[PDB]
This record gives sequence, C-alpha cells and structure tokens, in this order.
Amino acid sequence: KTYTLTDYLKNTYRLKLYSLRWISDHEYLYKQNILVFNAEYGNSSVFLENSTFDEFGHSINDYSISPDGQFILLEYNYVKQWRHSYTASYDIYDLNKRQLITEERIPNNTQWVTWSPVGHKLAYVWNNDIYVKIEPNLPSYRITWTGKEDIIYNGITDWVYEEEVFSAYSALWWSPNGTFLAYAQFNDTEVPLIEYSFYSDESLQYPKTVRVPYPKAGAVNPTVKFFVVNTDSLSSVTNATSIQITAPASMLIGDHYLCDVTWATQERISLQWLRRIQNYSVMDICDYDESSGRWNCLVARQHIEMSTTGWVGRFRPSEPHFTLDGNSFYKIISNEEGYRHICYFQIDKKDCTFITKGTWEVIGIEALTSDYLYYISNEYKGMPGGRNLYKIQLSDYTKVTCLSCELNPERCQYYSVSFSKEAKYYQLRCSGPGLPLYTLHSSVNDKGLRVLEDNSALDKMLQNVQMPSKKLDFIILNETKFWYQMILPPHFDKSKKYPLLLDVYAGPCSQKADTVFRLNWATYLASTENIIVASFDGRGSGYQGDKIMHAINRRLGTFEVEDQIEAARQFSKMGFVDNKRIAIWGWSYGGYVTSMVLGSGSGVFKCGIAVAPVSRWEYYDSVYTERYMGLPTPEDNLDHYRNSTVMSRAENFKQVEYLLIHGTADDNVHFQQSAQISKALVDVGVDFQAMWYTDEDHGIASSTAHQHIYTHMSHFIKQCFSLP
Amino acid sequence: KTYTLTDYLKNTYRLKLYSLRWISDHEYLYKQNILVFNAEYGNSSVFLENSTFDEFGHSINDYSISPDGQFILLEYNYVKQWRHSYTASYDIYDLNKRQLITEERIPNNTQWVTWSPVGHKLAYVWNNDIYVKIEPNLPSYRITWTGKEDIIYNGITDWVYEEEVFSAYSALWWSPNGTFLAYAQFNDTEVPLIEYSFYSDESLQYPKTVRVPYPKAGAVNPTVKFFVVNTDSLSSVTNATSIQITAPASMLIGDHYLCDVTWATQERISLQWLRRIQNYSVMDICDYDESSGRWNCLVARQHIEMSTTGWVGRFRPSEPHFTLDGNSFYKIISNEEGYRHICYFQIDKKDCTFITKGTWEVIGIEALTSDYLYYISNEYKGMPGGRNLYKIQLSDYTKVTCLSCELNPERCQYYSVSFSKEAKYYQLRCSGPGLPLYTLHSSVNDKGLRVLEDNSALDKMLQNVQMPSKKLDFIILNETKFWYQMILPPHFDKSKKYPLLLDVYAGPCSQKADTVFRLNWATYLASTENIIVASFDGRGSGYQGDKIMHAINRRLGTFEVEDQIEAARQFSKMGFVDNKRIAIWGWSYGGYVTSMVLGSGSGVFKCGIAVAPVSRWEYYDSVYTERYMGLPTPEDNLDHYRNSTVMSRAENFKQVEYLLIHGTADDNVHFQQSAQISKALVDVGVDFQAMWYTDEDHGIASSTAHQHIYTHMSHFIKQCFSLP
Ligand SMILES: *[C@@H]1O[C@H](CO)[C@@H](O[C@@H]2O[C@H](CO)[C@@H](O)[C@H](O)[C@H]2NC(C)=O)[C@H](O)[C@H]1NC(C)=O
Ligand SMILES: *[C@@H]1O[C@H](CO)[C@@H](O[C@@H]2O[C@H](CO)[C@@H](O)[C@H](O)[C@H]2NC(C)=O)[C@H](O)[C@H]1NC(C)=O
Ligand SMILES: Cn1cnc2cc(C#N)c(-c3ccccc3Cl)c(CN)c21
Ligand SMILES: Cn1cnc2cc(C#N)c(-c3ccccc3Cl)c(CN)c21
Ligand SMILES: *[C@@H]1O[C@H](CO)[C@@H](O)[C@H](O)[C@H]1NC(C)=O
Ligand SMILES: *[C@@H]1O[C@H](CO)[C@@H](O)[C@H](O)[C@H]1NC(C)=O
Ligand SMILES: *[C@@H]1O[C@H](CO)[C@@H](O)[C@H](O)[C@H]1NC(C)=O
Ligand SMILES: *[C@@H]1O[C@H](CO)[C@@H](O)[C@H](O)[C@H]1NC(C)=O
Ligand SMILES: *[C@@H]1O[C@H](CO)[C@@H](O)[C@H](O)[C@H]1NC(C)=O
Ligand SMILES: *[C@@H]1O[C@H](CO)[C@@H](O)[C@H](O)[C@H]1NC(C)=O
Ligand SMILES: *[C@@H]1O[C@H](CO)[C@@H](O)[C@H](O)[C@H]1NC(C)=O
Repeated sequence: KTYTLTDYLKNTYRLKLYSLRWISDHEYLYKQNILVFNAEYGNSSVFLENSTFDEFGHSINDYSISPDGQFILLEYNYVKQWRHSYTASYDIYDLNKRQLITEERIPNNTQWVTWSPVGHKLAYVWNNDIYVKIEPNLPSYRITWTGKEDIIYNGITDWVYEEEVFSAYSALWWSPNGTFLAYAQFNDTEVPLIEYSFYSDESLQYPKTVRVPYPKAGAVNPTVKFFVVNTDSLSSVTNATSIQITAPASMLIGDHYLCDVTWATQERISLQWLRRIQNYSVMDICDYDESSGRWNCLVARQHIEMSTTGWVGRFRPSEPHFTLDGNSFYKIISNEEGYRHICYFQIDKKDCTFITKGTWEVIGIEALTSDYLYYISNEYKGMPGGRNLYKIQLSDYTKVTCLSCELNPERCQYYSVSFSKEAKYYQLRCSGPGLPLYTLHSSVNDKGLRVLEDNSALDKMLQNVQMPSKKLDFIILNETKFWYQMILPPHFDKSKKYPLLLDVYAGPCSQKADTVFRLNWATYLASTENIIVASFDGRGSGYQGDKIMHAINRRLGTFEVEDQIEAARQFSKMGFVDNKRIAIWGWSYGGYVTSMVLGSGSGVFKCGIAVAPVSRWEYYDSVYTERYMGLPTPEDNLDHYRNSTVMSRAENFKQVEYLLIHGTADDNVHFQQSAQISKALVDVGVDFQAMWYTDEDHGIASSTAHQHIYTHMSHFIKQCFSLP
Repeated sequence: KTYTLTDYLKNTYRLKLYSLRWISDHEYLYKQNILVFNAEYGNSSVFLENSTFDEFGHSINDYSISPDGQFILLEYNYVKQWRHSYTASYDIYDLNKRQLITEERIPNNTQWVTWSPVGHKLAYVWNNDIYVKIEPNLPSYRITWTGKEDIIYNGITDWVYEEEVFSAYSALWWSPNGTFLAYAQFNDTEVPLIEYSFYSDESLQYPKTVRVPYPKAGAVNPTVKFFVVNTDSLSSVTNATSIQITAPASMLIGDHYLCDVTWATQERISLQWLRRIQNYSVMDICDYDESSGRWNCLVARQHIEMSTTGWVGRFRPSEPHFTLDGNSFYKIISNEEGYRHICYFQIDKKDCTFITKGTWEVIGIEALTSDYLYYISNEYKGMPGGRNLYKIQLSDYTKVTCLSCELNPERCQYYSVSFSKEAKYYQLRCSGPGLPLYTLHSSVNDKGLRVLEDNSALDKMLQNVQMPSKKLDFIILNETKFWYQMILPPHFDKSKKYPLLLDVYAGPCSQKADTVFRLNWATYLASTENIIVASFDGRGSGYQGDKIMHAINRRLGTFEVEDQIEAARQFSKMGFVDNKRIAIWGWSYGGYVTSMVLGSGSGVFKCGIAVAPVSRWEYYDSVYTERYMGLPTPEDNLDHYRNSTVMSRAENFKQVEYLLIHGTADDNVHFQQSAQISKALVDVGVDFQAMWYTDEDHGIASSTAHQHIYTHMSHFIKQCFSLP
C-alpha cells in the first residue's frame, strides 16, 4: 500500500513530537496531564492533573507558569487574528492556594500576556494599552492611555511589524529580573487600510468590510516610539511614568523601523534600528541612570551594520547575545566574503573580530555560557541543507566541537536545540532525513542522558506503506553549486520516465532543499501518483552567503525565476524525467514565481498552480517588499516594479494550463493580487482554472478548506498529467 | 459549416435590427449620420450629417432631438452604473443656428436629462437634485435642494427602485404639454449598505470599496414622497414651490411603494401605490385645483387592485392608458379566471368591464386612439409563447382584427410594435421563429407600406451553415399543458441519443419557451456540439394565468425547481435523450434553480453551471424577493426563507459536477451569494469548478469577460458530456 491523499489530509501517520518547556535549570514541563520531568534521572511528578479545570466549563487553550512557579496562567476563548496575533480570556490559578483568583481579574479580549522573567509580576495588553499586575490578585497599573484601535499600538505590533519585523504580536520586553518593562508604540494614523469583504456565517445578511492599516510598497508607514517604564516604582495614585528612548540621529533623518530589542544587563538595553532603505542599521546600547531617572544611549556606543550588496540581516539584523556583564556581545553578521559568521563585539569598540569563518553560515546563536558559545550551522560536510549544533570555546576560537554530527550521521542531519535556563542541559531535535529524533543531553560533558522520542510508532506502521525517498544534491551552474531535492516515488527506476512537479518558494533567503523529513502533499504525489516532486534553491536563496542571496537585490522576479526554469531544464537532462509532463506550483512567493515562470513563455512547463500569489510588488507590504525592491518611485526602482508583474506576462499564459487559487479574507497577500491576475488573463483571452476560498486567509488553514484545496490541486495535477 | 463558438463570440452572423425613433405623426429618425424618413412615401432626407460632430472632440454615445426639432442633445462621457443608470456629459446644439450652445451648459456628471414632451423645455438631475431649463441657452432654475448622495434622490431612483420598480434611473414625469414636472423623491437614510471590493485598473494600489444602499429581504426599505412642480410659474428670484401629493391612507399605514406614475391630461395624473406586502395596490387619480395651485386625489376616484392567490401585476401593477379626456382608462388586470386582460375602467365607478376574455393573456396595451385599442397578446393558435398585434374596436368588443397573425404565418410569430406619435403608422418587429423581419404600416387601412429590414444579408450567410432548428411544444402534467422548447442539432435524428442541456430561468412570470429566433450560445452547442438545449416553462412561469404563475407564491425554490426536474425525466423518456448525459445551467434565478436542482438528490443531472446565482433569498433585494416570499420574519414566512437555500442542499452535490461563476463587482446578486455556496460545498467536502470574474457585474458583460466565460463554460460542458 501507499501514502494516499487521505493519509496526508487526515494524518494517518503522525510525526510524534516531544515538545518541552524548560521551567528551571534542572527541570522541564511536558504535556503527557502536565508532568514535571527531572533532566538528570528522567523521573516525573504529575505537576497538574488533567481534570483540575474540568471544574471550569471553558476549554483551556494554553497554560503558562510564572517563573517562580507559584501561579499558572490559563488561556481560553482563543480567537486568532493574524500569523501570531490573537485575543483570549485568562484566569490565574494560585498553585499554593489551589484555586482561581476572582477579584481584580484579567480582562476579556487581552491581546497579550507575559510573566516577568523572574517572580510573578504580570504584564498584559488590553485595548491597545499596557497593564502591569505586581501580584495576580491586586489591581493593575495603567501604563499607557494612548491606546486606540487600528491607530495607536502600545505593547503590541501593528499588522506589518507583526508579520515582517518581530514575527510576534508582542512588543513588550521585560528586563532580566523584571525590574523594567520596555515596550514599543506604533502610530498607524496615516497608514492606509486594505479593505475586503468578510462573508462570515450564512446567517449574516450583509457582508462585513474588514479594514486593516496595511502599508503597501511605498505607502505611508507606521511610525515607532520606544519606552521603558520602571515597574519597581508604580503608584496606585500617580500615573505611571514611561521613559522614552529616541532613535539614533541617523535614523530620525527619515522613515525608520525598530527592528530588534534585546536586554543586555539589568540596566543596559540594546536597540536595533533600521532605515526604510533596509541596507543601514544602527544598534544603540542604552544604560539606565539612577541620578537622572532616564535612559542614555551614547553616540559612542552605536554600532553600524550595513550592506552595499543588498539589505542587512537575513530578514532583519541578527540579534546580539551579551556576556553576563554586558560589556561584550556576539551577533551574526555578513563577513567580508559575504558569509554570515559570528562576530565578537566590545561595547565600546567599533571593530569586532570574527570568531568563525569559512564557506558556510552560522544559522543562529543558541546559548551563551561563560566558558562556551553554542551555535547552529550548515558547515557539516559543506551541506547548506543540514543543521548541527556546535560548541566554540571562548578562550580558543579554534576549539570547535560538533555536538550533533556523529550522534547519528545516517538518520540525523538537521538539528534544532533547546537549552535549560542555565544551559546545564539541552534537548536535540533532529528532523531529518530519518524520522525526527528527540534526545536529552547534559552540556557539562555532552554525554546523552536518554532518547526522548524516536518515532518507533511511526517507524513501525511505515514499513507497510511504499514510502518515497528524498534525494538531496546540487547542480553546477556558472561554476557554482545550487542545491536541489527530489521526493522520489517508491521503487524508483531511473530507466523509466516520470512526471515532475517543481515545488517552489524561491523567495529571498528561501531554502527548499534541505535534509528535513516531511510527510506532506509531495509525499502523497510521490507515494501514490508516482510524481517526482523536485525543489531547487537558485539565486536569491539563503544560507549560502551573500553572493548567492543578494543576487536578486533590487531585482525580484528575475534570477530566482530564471533558475527554476534552468533547474527544470537540468532535471530533464537527468534521464528519468518526462519532459512532456513537468509542472510547477507554489504558495505566496512560490505562487508569484510559479506564475512568473508559467508566463515566461519558456515552453518547459505544461502547467502550474499558484496559490495566493503576489501579482505585483506594489500590492504587497512595505517592509518586506522594499527590503528587496527599494521604493516604487521614478528616482528609485519604479521601472523594475513595473517590469516584474505577472499581469505583463498574461499573453504567454496561452501556452500552459493554469490553476489560480486564493482566499477571500487573505490579509497578507490580498485577494486583489489574484483578482488582477485573472482580469489580466481574461483581457487576453487565456482560459485557466480558478478557485476562491470564502473567508480563508493566507493560510487556507481551515480543516475543510485545507482538505478542499489539496484535493482540488490533486485533481488538477492528476489531470494535467493524464492520471486517472 | 456550423455555427462555431467563435461565430457566436465574434458575431460572425449579425442580426440587422431596424431601430427607429418617431418624431412626428408621420416622420421618424434612423442612423446610417441621422436620416429623416417620411412614413407615407419612404423618401429619405439627411437630418444630421456625421460631419458635424468630429470637430466636437468627444465620442458621442447617444443623441436626443427636442420634440419640436429645434435642438439636439448630445451625450458623451457615458459612464455606466446599474442596469439603467449612468453618469454622462451633455451639450446642446442649435439646429436653426447650427452651433453648440456655449452658455449655461449642462453640468458634468449629469445623472438624467429629459426634454418636455412638447416644445423644448429641459429637465435634468445633477448631484441628486432637479434642475429645469426653459430655454437651453438660459440659466437653469433649481427645483430641489434636499439632494445628497446615497441618501436623498430627487428625480432619480435609488438602486432598488431602478431594478425592481421603474426599470429606469429616471424618476421624472412631464405632463403631456410640459406645463408640470412630476417627480418622486427617495429617502435611503436607513437602508443598509452592500459593500464590496472594486479592484479597477492594475495601477490602483489599494482596492476600492463600493457601497450602495441595498435593502435585502426584510431590511429597512427606502421611502418615497412624490411632488409636482409647475414649470410655467418658475422665476429666477424665488425658489420653485413643489406641490406634494401624499400616498393614500391605506398605504401610509405601513411600508409602501410608488409603483406607477402616469399622466392622464394636462391637469390630471394617476398614481399607483403598492404595499410592502405586494398584494394590495391603490391607484389615486389627482386633479390640479386651479385656484389653489395644489393637487387633489378624490377618494371617489381611488382604485383597488389585489390578488388573493399572490402578488399584484405580472411584476407590478399595469399602467393605465387614458382616453383623451382622462375620464376613462384601459388597464391590463387579471380577470376572475386568473387571466390578465384589458379592463375598461371609468374614472368614477368602481367595477370595470373586461373588453377581452379567453384562456390566454394580454401582454401590453400598445396604443389607443378614439376609435381603436392596439394590444399585444399570446392568443393566436393558443400559444402563450407567441406574440401578435391586435386591434379592438372601442365601440364593439367583438370586432377584433389581428394585424399580424397572417402577415407571414411561417417565419413570424412573435411581434412587437412602434406606433407613430398619433398612431397613424406603426413599425412591426417580427422576432421569430424565422429570421427577424421589420415592416412599416399605416393603421388607417392596415396595409404594409414597405419592408424596412428583412435580414437578407444574414439569410445569404446561413445557407451553407448547418444551423439548428427549434421545437416549440407542450406536455400534459397534473392535467395542465406545460410548454418547452428544444434547440435541436442539425439533421436531428429521433433515433439517436443526444446529450441534453436544460437552459433555465424558471423564476416567477418567466418564459423560456417562445417562438423568438436567437443567435446565442445555445445555437453553438446545438449546431456544433450536437447537444439538445431545452428550456421548460413549469409552475410559476408567466403569460398563462394566475393558476400557473401564482403556484410558487411564498414558495420560491419548490415547484419551479421540481417542474424542471420532471421536465428532464419527460424529455429523457421521449427516446432521443442520453439520460446519462443531462446537464442544467442558468443565470441569476436560473443559477439558483440550477443550483437547487443539483442539490435535489434526484440523480437525473450529470452536471450544471450556475452563473451569478441567488443562494439564499435573505441575500436578494426586498422589492423583488418579498413580492414572492413575503417577509423573512417568524410570524410571516421565515420558515421557507430558510428551507429554500442552496447551502442546506450541499451534501447532495457529491453527486454532480458543479461549475460556479460569479462577477466580483455584482451589485445585483452579490458575490456574497456565491461565496456562501462555495463555503458550504467546502464544509461537506464536495469538489467543484469555480470561476470568479474580477470587476464584472451581474451581466458579466464586458467584451473580453463575456468571451472568457462562454469559452470556459463550453469546456466544462464539453468535457462533462465527453465531447472531444
Ligand atoms: C500619531 O501620529 C499622528 C500623525 O502624525 C498624530 O496626529 C497629529 O497630531 C498633531 C499634534 O497633535 C496634530 O497637529 C495633527 O492634527 C495630527 N495629524 C493627523 C494626521 O491626525 C498623533 O498625534 C500621533 N499620536 C500619538 C499618540 O503619537
Ligand atoms: C428622510 O427620512 C429620514 C428618516 O428616515 C429623515 O431623518 C429624520 O429627520 C428628522 C428631521 O431632521 C428627525 O427628527 C428624525 O429623527 C430623523 N430620523 C432619522 C432616523 O435620522 C430625513 O430627514 C429624511 N430626509 C429628508 C432630508 O427628507
Ligand atoms: C515573514 N514570513 C515568515 N514566513 C514567511 C513565508 C513567506 C512566503 N511565501 C513570506 C512571504 C514572502 C513574499 C510574499 C508573501 C509572503 Cl507571506 C513571508 C513574509 N510575509 C514570511
Ligand atoms: C429586473 N429584471 C429584469 N430582468 C430580470 C431578470 C432576472 C432573472 N433571472 C431578475 C432576477 C430574478 C431573481 C434573482 C435575480 C434577478 Cl436579477 C430580475 C430582477 N433583478 C430582472
Ligand atoms: C525526582 O527524583 C528525586 C529523587 O529521586 C526527587 O527528590 C525529585 O523531587 C523528583 N523530581 C521530580 C519533580 O520529578
Ligand atoms: C534586579 O534589579 C533590581 C533593580 O534595582 C535590584 O533591586 C535587584 O538586585 C535585582 N533582583 C534581585 C532581587 O535579584
Ligand atoms: C492619567 O492620564 C490620563 C490621560 O492623560 C488621564 O485621563 C487620567 O486622568 C490620569 N490618571 C491619573 C491616575 O492621574
Ligand atoms: C418627401 O417628398 C415630399 C414631396 O414629394 C417632400 O415634400 C418631403 O419633404 C419629402 N420628405 C423628406 C424630408 O425626405
Ligand atoms: C467638464 O470637464 C471638462 C474638463 O474636466 C471641462 O473642459 C468642461 O468645461 C466641463 N464641462 C462643464 C459643463 O462644466
Ligand atoms: C432656496 O432655498 C435654499 C435652502 O433651502 C436657500 O439656501 C436659498 O438661498 C433659497 N433661495 C431663495 C431665493 O429663497
Ligand atoms: C398646457 O396645459 C396647461 C394647463 O392645462 C394650459 O393652461 C396651457 O395652455 C397648455 N399649453 C399649450 C399651449 O399647449
């Protein structure tokens, strides 16, 4: 038997996780019931019995225990908004007392809640305003009063910062001991609103109009102020006083973005600021002043990170990791050869020294001790698609140890890590190319305590299904390696010719050729429909340095699109490809590239599917779009904006079978984008397939919508390829 | 040769029409430049050489000649709004002086302009206000000052009064000699808004949000006041004093409509008002009082029209045609046997005598003189789907000649008529079954003056081509005779098995079975695809008495739906229908029925298309919906509002191939209705074909949109029927 479309849709084969949340340096919480496990021995004491809130009536969506382990935050009434944002109701359960707190409770529709890093102080955001509870039962002090819906965001992010800057709805940053609460403020007054219909339930007679402050490329942007309030001063009588930290003079000269907040010490905070032309960022180090009551960030302590070849950071300037005293940090930066390596910085000195080097990249700093820095990288075997954990010795940058390489080279080449509070322990998560494998390790000597999850359950029932295999490799192109991957059908015969589907993302810093094991739609097409699903990372892709990544700077819709074609050409020359049956499909950026490719008039692709595609960059949001395209003005880049639309390629669609799918409530890539593609294809008499999804958003994540779309796509694909 | 899909979409075979506009009792206008024709002789002159409005420097959309021949109104910058309404620029050109009037020009963005019936007075509506120009070059007196966009409509209808009441934007009515200007004023303050996205040209960055005041079933309706201004007593120093006529007591007691405005004499106007529950109408006849300067409807001249079996009138109460003295009028009302006939009403008495009877119906009173009454009915050969002109003698009700029946019995069976100003002449318009035929006649002796247009050119072209034939016939069912039509493939073979497309409307008072000749998509399918395309007039269809028409009262989505399914069984068992391959398709009400039929679970239909369907009656407009369904309240009819939705029938769709098409900027049947169907099909896991048309409205009528949809639909049918 094979991995059927149903298998994918109704999760017949589950990848078991071992999600843990470290509560201390010794212990971690697990949701078996909620257990406390001891890292040393693996013994567990039932922390919270499953049916304690059976006496509540509400469905508990999430739990959160205060750092001093005295109270638990209960989240219910979950109503999701955007990618990260949501609304919810909350009850604080006193663990000691063994009962809910009733007076001075947390309001309904709280946008964000977070415990201080130590103790049980609690800050939350209601109606765009910030509130602090020093104690779970006492009243909350009102920090901000300027909060106004769709207009002023205090402690939480507006649409664009949520999506494109912080990957988070939260804009609150406690100091390390919780003395201070730092927060951003967003002004959207003049940001214009994307508007679209919400049809809601059948019972709703007149559809509602949704209106989000959304800046499209070139539009007026949200502005940002940054504040820090002393939570160890809050009067029940006098209004809380918030101290502002203004952006650097070199940021105030025009449109900027606050792009990173990181606490250094108890009285030292770091702020990263980006220009709207995202090739220039400045980091401010801000020290608290007792005899001043304010926050100073010396012009001397500023650190610049810039890029002449493109934009700065992968998606934003990398965050710094400060040594206990906060007089030095490390942050990943592009080096002189354009590879992203760790740099040691001294608070007071302009120049850093790179502590790693080579033709590979540091993915992210993971934990920083007094003896050792722990990082993740793709150095092992020169494979950008793999991930290992490395320990680099602080006193000797030569003494580098791979802590996950050898553990299991055969089934494990893509690791993520989770360190306990003090990094005494770490949990390794390999997620390919064998089944995902979760293991616990003690860092003091790096020996492996025990296997947490190994997926024997999955492993067992799998040898029953004719599963597909992955091939990860590279083609040479202009004397450079470009990595690709293929999900190859079971019993792959290379003398037979196969239909190929190119799975595309190919946005900047994209990586679709990796060592991760996945059970998805591609798995089904390979397993059941015998279709090779191939993916390629061309110019513009990430984790291979700047020469590759920056190649599409100011030129979206050029090379990253040309290389998908080139790759598919190179696949055809690989012997096992039926070049009469080659498809391409992609979502968001992939939708865009797919459409760009399908309209290139190359003749390579018989057909394609574009889900939620960007159609022209002036339609997508400012932060992300301008980061690569600059501004759509005659004095900047308007020419290429004009030149890189899927509309302009409409005439070439006469050569292919197109399937265009979009959700009507997509706040992200607005239905507008597919609406203009269709009008384009209509205006030139191109027949194509379409599909809207009523009230689906960019996710198309509704259980039934997801089931509907993949079935629809499967039918289209099967039909493009003459497959009953 | 066949009638290919291209022939249809590119108008290879054009039907020449003969569009004329009478100007006197003996002359008419016709385009070639503008020509005047003398009806007696046929001798032609040139009224306006086209060589006069190229120096104009704007493309002229239409023209209007003043009833006294002195001036011509030019229409440019036509910008279409709803079915009838549009914005446009106007200039006035002197015909005696031969030059464009340069002073006091009609403002840009005029909503409506109209000459007086005699002379050259000019009434026009700009920014929801009414203005009058006695002389074109003179300044214009402003009649109303209450006008405000989307709220107060003076002299023009709102959305719903345009669509369902007056079938016109215009809400002005000049008295027979231009002395008085009667107008309705509409009030929308409280009408909820339909809001939808309009995306516009690709260069539009943020999509626009169209919002129209739109009363959905049971919603808050517009309110109408009525006025009459004396335009001969206007002065440029005092505001025009508008004399209101109030609706009768029986109408003010609840929500009502102004359904008909008709002048009887220089000093007498008949009003028809309708109750929101559209089964009761009152006709007030109002005389002008000479000393007052006010209007007065006597209760002794009220007239009631009501149905017990459903709603009043075919779609609304018929208009009266008054005798020269306005002491008497003729009106199509339904006789006691359920048949719509011409009744002869005396202004003062209550009962009327029916001057026509029979088990057929009168369609429209076309003209009356002192001696005769000219009407169109479906009497000839007992065919509700045929149309002939008849002449009945006012002095002898048994003296009824048929003016058209035997003119050309074979090609001609569906007539319409245009009489000269004083009805000395009339143009006859034959529509089928043969090639259309336009003829001119003098009514004195009822002889044929000349053949105006006989489509010789078209006849020539069709002699090669294998055109389809049309069978018009009926079937007994519950012992009542129900008509249908089949467009049949050329060389039709009663022993072959043809795929059948059922073409539907089937809404209240419909007729999809007539003798009219069409060069449409059904011609393509029959001619080229050898598909039989049939239409059936079931319960609810018009022009066959109230027994058949009122059958669906308060029960939309029942008998008309069921009678369409039975039609299919009936055809299938005639022996020449491949019962495996029967499809159904419709637009608007047609969409709905189709959708309802595909939800039936009857197993008869293999597929269907629904273009711009109603999905749930609570989504459609009040005036149209409540006419057949009453209010959607628990104490009225909410029950059946809820039973007759396509959504609830979604589980059944697993049995059929469904293509669902809808224009995103559809003001009529809102995209909402389709978005809800799609959602329901998703929630029950039914796969289907969908297609949206960006910015297309209810007609999906833009040149390139229209071609795309029929091409698309052709593929869907072509593959559903397994036709290569
Ligand atoms: C957010 O920014 C907006 C726009 O810059 C501010 O609104 C302006 O405020 C100034 C001074 O109060 C007024 O003179 C203008 O009338 C306002 N302009 C607009 C466009 O409304 C607003 O003050 C800011 N709000 C906060 C809390 O910072
Ligand atoms: C149209 O009707 C509305 C009511 O539907 C009128 O609005 C009312 O106006 C009067 C006088 O100003 C107020 O006393 C009422 O309270 C208003 N009602 C509402 C609901 O607003 C409106 O004035 C009328 N339009 C015109 C100008 O004739
Ligand atoms: C912030 N972020 C995190 N994961 C992301 C994935 C995608 C994609 N595909 C995109 C993206 C790129 C271009 C156009 C539209 C989208 Cl959604 C973004 C950035 N919005 C993402
Ligand atoms: C005013 N008018 C003129 N021709 C019309 C045809 C139809 C149809 N089918 C309808 C109709 C009926 C039900 C649902 C939606 C529509 Cl559009 C109307 C009423 N708008 C029409
Ligand atoms: C685990 O075991 C130790 C000693 O055996 C015990 O003291 C400790 O409380 C346990 N930890 C938990 C919370 O499971
Ligand atoms: C955190 O900083 C505060 C601020 O002055 C200080 O009082 C304290 O030493 C720190 N927290 C503790 C109690 O460890
Ligand atoms: C705090 O400030 C707000 C806004 O200025 C004001 O309305 C409120 O009265 C103040 N409250 C206190 C505690 O003084
Ligand atoms: C038709 O002919 C008559 C005379 O024979 C003439 O008086 C009349 O003007 C003509 N009609 C026109 C304007 O063509
Ligand atoms: C209409 O607008 C055009 C230009 O926008 C102008 O030239 C013309 O005079 C205007 N017409 C009137 C009647 O105001
Ligand atoms: C006419 O009426 C309007 C307000 O209704 C007023 O503004 C205008 O001045 C009036 N003109 C005269 C002459 O009364
Ligand atoms: C039109 O009718 C009015 C009112 O009845 C009358 O006074 C007037 O003389 C008529 N106008 C002409 C000359 O036709």
